[PDB]
Amino acid sequence: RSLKKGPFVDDHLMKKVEAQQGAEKKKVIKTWSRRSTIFPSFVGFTIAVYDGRKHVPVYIQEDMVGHKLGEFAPTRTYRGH
Amino acid sequence: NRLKEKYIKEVTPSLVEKFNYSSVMQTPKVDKIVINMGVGDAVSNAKNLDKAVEELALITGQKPLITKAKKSIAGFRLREGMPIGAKVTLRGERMYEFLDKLVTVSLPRVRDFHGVSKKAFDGRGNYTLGIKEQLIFPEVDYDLVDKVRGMDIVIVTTANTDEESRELLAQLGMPF
Amino acid sequence: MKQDIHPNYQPVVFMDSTTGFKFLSGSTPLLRVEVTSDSHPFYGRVDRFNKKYGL
Amino acid sequence: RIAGVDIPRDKRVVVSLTYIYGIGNTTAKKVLANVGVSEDVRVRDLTNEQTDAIRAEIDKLKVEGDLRREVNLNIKRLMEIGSYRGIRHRRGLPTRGQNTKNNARTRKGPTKTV
RNA sequence: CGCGGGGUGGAGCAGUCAGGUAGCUCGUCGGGCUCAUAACCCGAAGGUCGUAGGUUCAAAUCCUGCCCCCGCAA
RNA sequence: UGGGCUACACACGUGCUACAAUGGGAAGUACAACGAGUCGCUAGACCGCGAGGUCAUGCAAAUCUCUUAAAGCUUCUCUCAGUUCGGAUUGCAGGCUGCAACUCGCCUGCAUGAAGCCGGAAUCGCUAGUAAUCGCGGAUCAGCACGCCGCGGUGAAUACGUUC
RNA sequence: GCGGUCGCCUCCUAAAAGGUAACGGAGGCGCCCAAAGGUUCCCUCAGAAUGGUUGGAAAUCAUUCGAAGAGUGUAAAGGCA
Ligand SMILES: [K+]
Ligand SMILES: [Mg+2]
Ligand SMILES: [Mg+2]
Ligand SMILES: [Mg+2]
Ligand SMILES: [Mg+2]
Ligand SMILES: [Mg+2]
Ligand SMILES: [Mg+2]
Repeated sequence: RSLKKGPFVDDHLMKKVEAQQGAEKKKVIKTWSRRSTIFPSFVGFTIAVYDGRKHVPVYIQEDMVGHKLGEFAPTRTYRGH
Repeated sequence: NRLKEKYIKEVTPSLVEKFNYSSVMQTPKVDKIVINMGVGDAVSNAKNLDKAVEELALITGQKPLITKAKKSIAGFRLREGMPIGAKVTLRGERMYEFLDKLVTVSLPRVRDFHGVSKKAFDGRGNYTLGIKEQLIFPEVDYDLVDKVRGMDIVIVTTANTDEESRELLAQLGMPF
Repeated sequence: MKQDIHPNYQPVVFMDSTTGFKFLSGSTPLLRVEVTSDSHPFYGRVDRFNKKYGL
Repeated sequence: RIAGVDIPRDKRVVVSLTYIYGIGNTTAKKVLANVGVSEDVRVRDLTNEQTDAIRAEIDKLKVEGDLRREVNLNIKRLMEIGSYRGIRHRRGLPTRGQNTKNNARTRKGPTKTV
C-alpha cells in the first residue's frame, strides 16, 4: 500500500507461514495470492505462486522484501518471433 | 629514504628473528621495481602511447623505455618492431620513494581498496601487482587523463620464496 | 641520471590533514592529500522495510 | 572543476550546475540558498570561497559516481533476483506497465521493419 | 591427374588488363496512388567480389596456394 | 480463485506533446459560459516542497461549493544553443482510490534528460466568430481518458474563376 | 608430334675423395643492402612454466627453465652462440 498503512498481505498466508515456525524449507506452501507483499519471515522459504496456469516455485531471499509475489511469477511466455 | 631506514632498522631484525638466518646477507632485499604499460591501441594511433610515456614521466621523474614486438600477429594487425607500450625500472632511493608513495597515498585512493591478493607471486620470491585503473594520486593530472589503461607493477627481490617476500612486504607496508 | 630528458624530481611533502600525517618524498613543496594508510579503515532491505514500516 | 566536470562559464550558476549528473534546478537553488549567494551570477565572476562552499555542499550531497553506482546496483539487483521489473531491462522493454505494441521506441532503440 | 573458361547482393552483368576503397538493370521488403491488382512514385535491405595468406598507404583487381562449376580429355 | 482482453520483430489510422524567442522560466494582475453536487460539492483555518491529510462551516442549491479559468496584460530574466528547448524513458521517495495498484491504475517531488532543429512519395480539414489557438465543465466513474459530449475566451487569410 | 626442356645455383640419385647419366626425384635465380658493408665496443636466442589489468590461446612486463630446438635479406645444403 502506497499510503503509509498496513503493508498488505493475506490472512491465510500469514497464518500458515506463522504456523510454520521452525522454518523448515520442506514445508513448501502454495498460494493464488500474487498481490501480497514479502516480509522477513518469508525470507528463506520456497513458495509456489499461481501464475494463471501453474504453481511456479520461487525461493525467497533478502532482496525481495519490498516486492510482491506476482513479480516472480510472470504470465506471458514470450520467446521472440 | 624513510623506507630504506626502516628496511635497515626495523625490518631486518624483525625478519631475521623469524627466518633464522646465520648471516644478514641472506636478507630479502628489493632489487628493483618495474612499471609496464601495454597499449596495443598504439598500433591504431601511438599518440596514446606518447601519452603513456608522459604519464610514466609524471609519475616517476624518469623517462620510460618503449617496448617493441619481436613478432608480427595478424590477429591484431601487429608488426614486429612496432611500439607496444612502455616500461620503467626504478632502483635505489627512487624505488623506495615510489613504493612508499604507493602504500601511503595511492593504494587507499582506489575506490574499493580493502587489500590485495596474497597469491600473486611467481613461486620464487617476486611480486606482481596490477593497477586496473589509473588516477590514483593527485599528480596524475585528472584534467588530461584521456583514458584509464592500467599498469603492471613488478616488485623484484632477492627473496628466495613466497614467504620471505610476503613477510618482507608486510613489514614494509603492503596491506595484504 | 641523464640531463634534458627526465622531469624535475624535487623533494615534496605529502600531508593528510585528516590525521595531520606529514611525509617527505620526491616528486614533480607541501601538497594536499585526502586519505592515506594512517586514515584508511583497512589499515539493507529488511532493515529498510522495518524503518519505513515499524515492526 | 567541481566533481570531475568542467562546467560552462557564460552560463549562470544554477543552470550551469544543472550539467552535473545528480543536480537539477531545485537542488541547485536549495544549495545556493543554503550557502547564501546570488543565483543570477555567472560562474566566471565568482570568488573561489563561494566555489569552495559550493563544492563542500555538493560533496555533502550524492552526485555523479555514487549516483550511478546506486542506480545501477538497484537495476542489477532487480535483474539478478529475476523480477518482472528487471526482466524488462534485460529484454530492452519499458518498465512502468506501458504498452509495447505501437510505441516503446525509447527502449527498443531503432526500428527494424521486417 | 592435366589443359582452358568461370566463382561480384536473389538472377543476369560490368568493373580485373590500368590497385584508388562496389556498381547497372531486374527482383525482394516497406510506404504511397488505386475500389483492388499491375504499372508508376518515394524509401530501404541484401555482397570486404569463392576461400587462407602475402605485396601495398590502400587489393575484387597483382602474386601464391586451397575449394567448387562447365567443356575436353579422363 | 488467479490469469488474459494491457503481449511485441513489425505495419497502418485517429490524437497529444514537441522540435522554440510570435518563445521558456519567476512575479503581479484582468475578463467567461455551459454544467454537476448528499453521504456528494466543500469554504475557511492548520500541516506538508507537492500530490494531498486533520478540524470544521454552508449547500438537496440563481442563496454554498466545484469556480480568482487559461491564453491575455505589465515587469524581470533567459539571447540562439539539442539550449534554462523538448519532455520521453528510467531510479528513489510519497500521496489518493479502493479487500487489493506485480502483471495492470492516476497524481506529485527529487534525479536522469532520449528522440526531435518543421518532416519524402503523397495526403486531410476549413469560406466567419470560421479556421487556428486557449482553457472550463459534464456522462461513464470507488479510482483512472491525450478520447467523447458541450461551453465560452482571443481571433485571421482567401474565394480571380471552372482550364483541369 | 604436343606437353616439357635448353643458361645458372642447391640437395638426392652419386655407390663415405673427386667426377658421374636418364623426358629420374624436389626446389630456386635473371636480385637486393648506402646499411643488411668495414672497423671498435657491447649483448645472446627460441619456446615452456608462474604471476600480472584492459588482453584474448597468444602482444607487452618480471623470475626461472632454458645448447640452440632461434636467427643468419633472398631457395636448399654446409656452417656459425
Ligand atoms: K472522473
Ligand atoms: Mg497503461
Ligand atoms: Mg511494393
Ligand atoms: Mg481492447
Ligand atoms: Mg522546460
Ligand atoms: Mg460552405
Ligand atoms: Mg663422391
